[PDB]
This record gives sequence, C-alpha cells and structure tokens, in this order.
Amino acid sequence: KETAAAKFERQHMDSSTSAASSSNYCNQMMKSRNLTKDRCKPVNTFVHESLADVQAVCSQKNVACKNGQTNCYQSYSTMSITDCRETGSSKYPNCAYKTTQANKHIIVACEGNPYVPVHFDASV
Ligand SMILES: [Cl-]
Ligand SMILES: [Cl-]
Ligand SMILES: [Cl-]
Ligand code: NA
Repeated sequence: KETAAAKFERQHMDSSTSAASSSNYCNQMMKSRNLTKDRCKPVNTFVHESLADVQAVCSQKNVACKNGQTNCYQSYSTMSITDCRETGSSKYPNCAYKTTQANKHIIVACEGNPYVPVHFDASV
C-alpha cells in the first residue's frame, strides 16, 4: 500500500535522464512505472530534475491548486519535464502516448512531515 509521497516519486520522477530524446519515451516509461496496468493512465508528467530539487519546491511560491486548496507551490525556476498523453488511437491494453518535452515551472501540492510533494497539479 503505497504512501502518497512514494506514489508521487513513482509516477513523476525521472532523474536518470536530462530530457526525453525519443518519441517512444512515454510509451516505455508509462509501462515501466506500472501506469498502464489495468488501464491506460490518460495523462502524466515526468520531471527530469533531482529529487531534492523537486522536494525543494514545497518551500517556494505558495499558490492555489486547481481544486481551490492552498497547499500548492510553484517552482521559482523552470524545470525539464516530459508530458505524456494518450493518443486518440490508444486503447487498453495497447496504450499509446504522445511525448512532449518542455522546460516549464512546475506546480505541486505538498503534505506531511517531512513536507514533500504528493500531487502534480500543473506546469506553466
Ligand atoms: Cl509499482
Ligand atoms: Cl501529471
Ligand atoms: Cl508570496
Ligand atoms: Na506520504
């Protein structure tokens, strides 16, 4: 039974690469992080920064989350991210994703002690 912090790491952290360099990145990563077991997760963002740099966002700019909660934080600097989105032809179990690499600010919701990211809200 995964903790919220561990689920965030599994779904969103990829410090092993600086950026997605292939159109197939999302297909491979969505599968290896077990996000296509039982259903295709329709949208997911991976962050290519160190875990410490992403945890540090919980001490940066406090902003509202999309849902109206006030425990969201926007990174002061841009970060390397990859957006993974199902294509229109995708359907379980042959999940298919479009890979879009970008450099953007990230917005995360933080909770707990230690106070760490538990939800990826958006990128700007
Ligand atoms: Cl897993
Ligand atoms: Cl996401
Ligand atoms: Cl402020
Ligand atoms: Na947690």
